[PDB]
Amino acid sequence: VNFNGVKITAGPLSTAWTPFDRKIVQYAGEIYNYDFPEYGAGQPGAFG
Amino acid sequence: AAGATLKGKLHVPFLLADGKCTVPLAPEPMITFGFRSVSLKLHPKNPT
Repeated sequence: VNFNGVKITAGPLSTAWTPFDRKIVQYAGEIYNYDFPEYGAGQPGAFG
Repeated sequence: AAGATLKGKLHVPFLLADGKCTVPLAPEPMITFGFRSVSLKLHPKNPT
């Protein structure tokens, strides 16, 4: 970014962390880390 | 009364007789085999 002759550059390496696990489920604005099965491995009585 | 205990009997209807009645059939179980072991995934519609 540039304001009045300055040039500012931020990052990287903000500890490389995330809460968001590899598998995410979204419902009613709420987010959950569920191990959802792939398209064609879903069993009855389970999410999918 | 005290004049005369002129007594008699009358029948109770609506007795308790046999008959056939219709009972639910539970949701089908998923029987995953295994070496000298059965595994059962169960998903009851009602207390079974």
